Amino acid sequence: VHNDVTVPDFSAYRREDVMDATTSSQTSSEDRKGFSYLVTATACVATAY
Amino acid sequence: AEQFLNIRSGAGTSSAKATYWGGEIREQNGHSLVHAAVVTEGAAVGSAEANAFSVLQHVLGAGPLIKRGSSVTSKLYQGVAKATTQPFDASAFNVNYSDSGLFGFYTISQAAHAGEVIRAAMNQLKAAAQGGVTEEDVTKAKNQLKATYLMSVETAQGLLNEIGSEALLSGTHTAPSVVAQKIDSVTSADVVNAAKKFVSGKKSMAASGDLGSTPFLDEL
Amino acid sequence: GAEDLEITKLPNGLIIASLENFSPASRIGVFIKAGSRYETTANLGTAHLLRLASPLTTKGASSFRITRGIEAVGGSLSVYSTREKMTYCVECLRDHVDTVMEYLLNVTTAPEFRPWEVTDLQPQLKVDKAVAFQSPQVGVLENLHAAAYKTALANPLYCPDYRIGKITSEQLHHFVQNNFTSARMALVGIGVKHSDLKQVAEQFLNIRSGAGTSSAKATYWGGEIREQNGHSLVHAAVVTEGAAVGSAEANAFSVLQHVLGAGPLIKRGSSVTSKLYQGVAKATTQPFDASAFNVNYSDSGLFGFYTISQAAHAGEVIRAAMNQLKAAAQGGVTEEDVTKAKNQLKATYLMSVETAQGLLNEIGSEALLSGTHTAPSVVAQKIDSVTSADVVNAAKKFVSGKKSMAASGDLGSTPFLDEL
Amino acid sequence: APNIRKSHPLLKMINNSLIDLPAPSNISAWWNFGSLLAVCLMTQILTGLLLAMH
Amino acid sequence: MAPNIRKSHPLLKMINNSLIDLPAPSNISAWWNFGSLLAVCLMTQILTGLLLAMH
Amino acid sequence: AATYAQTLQNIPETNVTTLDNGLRVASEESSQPTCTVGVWIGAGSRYENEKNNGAGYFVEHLAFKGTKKRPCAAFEKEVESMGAHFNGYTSREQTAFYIKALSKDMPKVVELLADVVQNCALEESQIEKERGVILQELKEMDNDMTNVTFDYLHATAFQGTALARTVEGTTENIKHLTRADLASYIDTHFKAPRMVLAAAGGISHKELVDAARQHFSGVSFTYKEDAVPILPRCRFTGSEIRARDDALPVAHVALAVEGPGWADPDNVVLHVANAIIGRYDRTFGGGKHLSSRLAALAVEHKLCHSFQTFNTSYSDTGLFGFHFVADPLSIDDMMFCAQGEWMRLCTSTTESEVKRAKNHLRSAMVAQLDGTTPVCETIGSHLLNYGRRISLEEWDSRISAVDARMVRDVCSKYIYDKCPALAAVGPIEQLLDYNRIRSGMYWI
Amino acid sequence: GRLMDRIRKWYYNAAGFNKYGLMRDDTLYEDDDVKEALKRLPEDLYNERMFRIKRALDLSLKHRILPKEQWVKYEEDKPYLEPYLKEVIRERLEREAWNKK
Ligand code: HEM
Ligand code: HEM
Repeated sequence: VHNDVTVPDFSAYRREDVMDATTSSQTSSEDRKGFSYLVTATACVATAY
Repeated sequence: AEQFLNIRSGAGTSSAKATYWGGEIREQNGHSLVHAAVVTEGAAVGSAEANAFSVLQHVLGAGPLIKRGSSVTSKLYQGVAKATTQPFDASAFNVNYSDSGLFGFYTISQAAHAGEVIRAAMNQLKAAAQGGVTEEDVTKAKNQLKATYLMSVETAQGLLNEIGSEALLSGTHTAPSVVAQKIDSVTSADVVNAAKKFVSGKKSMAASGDLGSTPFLDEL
Repeated sequence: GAEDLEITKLPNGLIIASLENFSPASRIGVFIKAGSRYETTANLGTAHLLRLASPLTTKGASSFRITRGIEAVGGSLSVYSTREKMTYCVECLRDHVDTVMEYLLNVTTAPEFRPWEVTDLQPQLKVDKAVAFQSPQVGVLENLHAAAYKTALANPLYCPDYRIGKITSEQLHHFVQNNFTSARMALVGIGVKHSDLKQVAEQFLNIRSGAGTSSAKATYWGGEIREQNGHSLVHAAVVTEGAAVGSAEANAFSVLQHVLGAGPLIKRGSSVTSKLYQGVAKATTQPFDASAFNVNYSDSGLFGFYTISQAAHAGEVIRAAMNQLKAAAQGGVTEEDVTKAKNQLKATYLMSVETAQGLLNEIGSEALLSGTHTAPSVVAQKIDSVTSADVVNAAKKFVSGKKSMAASGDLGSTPFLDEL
Repeated sequence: APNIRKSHPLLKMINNSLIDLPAPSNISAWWNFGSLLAVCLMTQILTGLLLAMH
Repeated sequence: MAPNIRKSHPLLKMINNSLIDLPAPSNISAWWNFGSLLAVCLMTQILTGLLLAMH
Repeated sequence: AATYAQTLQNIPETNVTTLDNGLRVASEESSQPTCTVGVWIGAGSRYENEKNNGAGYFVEHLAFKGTKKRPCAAFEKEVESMGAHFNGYTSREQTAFYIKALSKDMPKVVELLADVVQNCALEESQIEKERGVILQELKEMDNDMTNVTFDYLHATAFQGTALARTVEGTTENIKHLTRADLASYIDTHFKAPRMVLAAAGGISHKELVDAARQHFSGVSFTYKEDAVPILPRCRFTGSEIRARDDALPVAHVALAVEGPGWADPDNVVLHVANAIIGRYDRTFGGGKHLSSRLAALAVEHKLCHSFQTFNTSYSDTGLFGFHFVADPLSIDDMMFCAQGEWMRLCTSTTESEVKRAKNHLRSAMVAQLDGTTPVCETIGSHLLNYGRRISLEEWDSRISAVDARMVRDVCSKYIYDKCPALAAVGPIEQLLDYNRIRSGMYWI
Repeated sequence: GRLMDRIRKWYYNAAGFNKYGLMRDDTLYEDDDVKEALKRLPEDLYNERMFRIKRALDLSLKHRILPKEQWVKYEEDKPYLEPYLKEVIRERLEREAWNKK
């Protein structure tokens, strides 16, 4: 039955800030996206050059 | 058959006895034509009471012998004819099974007239169950039956069917003259009695079409 | 605030009920004497299709404006109907009554049933009917009324298959013109002042007086319809002609109902106060359910029990439900069981009216098949005024009368009406 | 599919635009210039190449 | 016609069914990168080539 | 006659009086002969741990199988015989046992309640029966896709935390849970400070609180006893879980972002927002004329069999999203259109849309107080969640302050560019890539 | 007035679709409104328009016309679709207007 189903542990891959199960991931969200998006934005600048 | 056949011996699973219910099943489907069949427990196969019905069958009438023709030799038909004005068809229904059978009539007719038509087919059965059978009607039928039987075996198919049927539910072959001797050896009474058994027994009815004007088994 | 329940009765016979409970919401309705009961083999289903057709264009409002307009104020609009009554109601906040009313009036009195709109809609009957039949509960009930009768009530509540797509704008029009007549309709209305609901019914409700088509008397057949379909669970319903609406014998059955047991009051609980249940419980070992079935119609009624059970045990289960009815018809009823039931019934009745829905239903039901409102204390006086005998007699009438049975599932071990 | 004129990834394209393609029964001569324009084009390219080689 | 114009449009539909909504094995390696390179490579040749042919 | 504005003020107020043992008693007195009273407890699977998961459910199954002062047969018979209805439930963060009877029995009812929450029999023989029954309900509920789906949505949206567990618990837990554990659970969670006696119908607040004092005794000694425990927070994770089975007739998909939690005012706007998107289902007669754009599209393009928006709240968090049911080959277009509507919410809402959305939402809140049980459910919950009752008069004041500009700001704040949690069950091959879905979270 | 009530009869013959046995409404360009309108036509009016049209097409491929006797006469031309088409547009305009509101 579906009650016996649980998501495996993604510790091995989670980023540092969303590693602790008792802490809101929202606080660190703007950070995690602003970084990935910063990389991307840079790629554009480099390509636009 | 011998040095070849192998799934064998015994009679395995045995069919449960044929209990009789006597229900009435109706099917409203819109069809301009209503089909109806009212029957009662008939006779089993290999039974003496069989021939009797088969005969009452031909007497009441079962199947035309003249293309686009009217059936005078058919009381049931002729009866219903007088009853309605529009097209229809009515016949003597008869099935013989190992441990039971079914007998009665089957009628096709315009929805609005299945009422008068089914009644007619009934009255013509009560009327026949009350000695309404000439000693000649019994003679005519007996011929129609022996003919029908004899013709039904010209076919490679019909023949093998006939032969095999016996060889299975018997183990022998009743000569054609014997089946003839069995058929005409049916009194004018056996017939009327058969008819009785019908007007008395518990009837079960099946009907399908625009049944809006079709009667229920308990209204016959 | 807290008072009254006026109820005028206009020239043409149009009854108008009303009651202000100052609820932040109104709920107006149009009750009518119409249903699959007035259907003839020639126009079957036209009742059903008429039900789904509520949102189609009307002379006053369009298919578009009806739905948009109502939703614009957080309104609603539905059509509930039995085999003999159709209700068209709408809910909304107090301040939008007048607005939502337009479409209500328009829908029930001025439909147009445009050929195309009607053609595009019919395929819906196939769907609508498909979700309903998801509950076997609804399958045997259809086939019951078919074995319990020869007409009117014998007519199915959901358009038969062969007729999907074959209904016509005519049939709908005629059906409406022959039944939605002022002398068969009632305009009830919780959450509003009587003068207002009255003024509405007046200047607007056009389709006037008449009684039009009259339903053919409810003949009783007493047939048995079986449906072998493989389901691991067999549903069975055995009944007899019972009481009719407004019958003196009605209150008697309703009581024998609760006595035999009809519906649990404790979640996942056993019903001890249910003889029928308790009886069948002792009979089988595996899961099941059994209840007292009771329907009250204008010119007739149905009464008996309904049972759900594992195929292989429907035999022992149905018998049990029977014996417990014979046993009850032979004085197997304590003077206390009659007391308990009477309470369960008064409670049930009283709870059934907390709902804006349940209330309007109650009020309107009377205002249509009567023209008055039986005070709650009066209905209570009528209920406990039922002897321990009336009950046992009701029971008898059942063990004696001609029974009609409907069952569907793996009926391999299910008994025939004549083996009970 | 039965005939290779409909199944084949290429013939299928040739078929749905030059063989089994649905056309009005009444188009006149004014509808002949499309193909001409096309043919005309293939001709220019062909003669043009031949000229470009010199 | 269809909800999103990426599937209905006679042209975008073609771009979509071959570069966006096109089904690809989840495990193709780098050896499957040469197709696009070949293609890109070809556009580059034509582009530089024309620029050279003009002189 | 009277206006909506006024009918809203003349609504009898809700009385709340705390006892000494910490229990709170509240009720709304009507003119009705019938009534409903019960106890709403701040307990649930969220309060469970990995080894007692499902105890609170196992308890709900025994709660009615008799107490010590009066065993099974007696209990049931006593309740039935008075025409009263006993029912209750248990979610992730809230349990409840309530009764429907005549305002007359109001006091005798209260005694029964108190007897259940305080004196559950927990008959060793009964436990071995409900164990078999619960195991049955699990196999049944397993066939209800909509719940298998929402369970999975939690199982991942809150993966690795308490909110990740199902209310019915696990198979193991149920096969081994003990009289001890059940006992413990009850003694650990069912306690006055964490309970609320709610009543609605024809009842004297004073008669209620009186009968209350008399039956709810258990007076705490230490401070620990009358302290309401704060729960460890649950972390939301953008992610998906795909339970595929092409053998199922239709597919279910649910997508959601993290919610604000009971206390946040924004929840009002969020609900106004879901009002704009709404819900659909093949039987809605309004058809292609429905005001809900997604519903119209759903109709026009035969996008689904049904769909619903939702704003499931919790103490400290919540789930804001949607769930639709479709045929294997229309999953993508539906998802596409849906996410599309969310983007519209953040970028181009119209006053017309909010105006209507508000009227819908009003009629909605009102429809939640249509009966004694539903008004009691509200009271039990409000106290438990907001620490007080919120009158329709209030809800309406807040709802009326909401406008386009506002809806856009809120939705953007909770939806725009977020990494959602996705749960998919059935023949879901056509719905694909978390990446593609994530990208549907931005640019209108 | 009955002034252009002549001009019309003039133009009607000027055009000449009636030489093909087509009704005025038969020659309408099938845009969106006209397409919906046609879906509402009763079975019989629909098949009649269909034959008329297919007939005209056959005449066009053949480069012929109908004998003068068979030409539709100005006063006998059936505006069979105009009624439906007019409503279809109103309905539309209702919606269009309501969605701005
Ligand atoms: C759309 C198709 C084409 C058009 C409209 C076209 C037209 C012309 C025109 C206007 C001339 C001037 C001829 C004269 O009066 O002397 C010309 C010259 C020329 N075209 Fe094209 N041409 C076409 C395609 C091509 C192509 C595809 C090639 C070969 C790749 C080509 C190669 C030439 C050459 C070599 C000349 C110079 C020789 C001459 O003057 O006849 N053309 N073309
Ligand atoms: C498949 C694409 C092509 C390949 C593989 C290719 C290859 C070459 C090669 C091998 C050379 C010799 C370069 C050197 O070593 O000097 C060359 C020369 C040349 N190609 Fe291409 N070429 C391609 C396309 C084009 C195109 C499309 C044009 C323009 C229509 C073009 C115009 C020229 C010109 C003008 C030269 C002479 C200038 C030079 O020697 O660099 N090429 N190309």
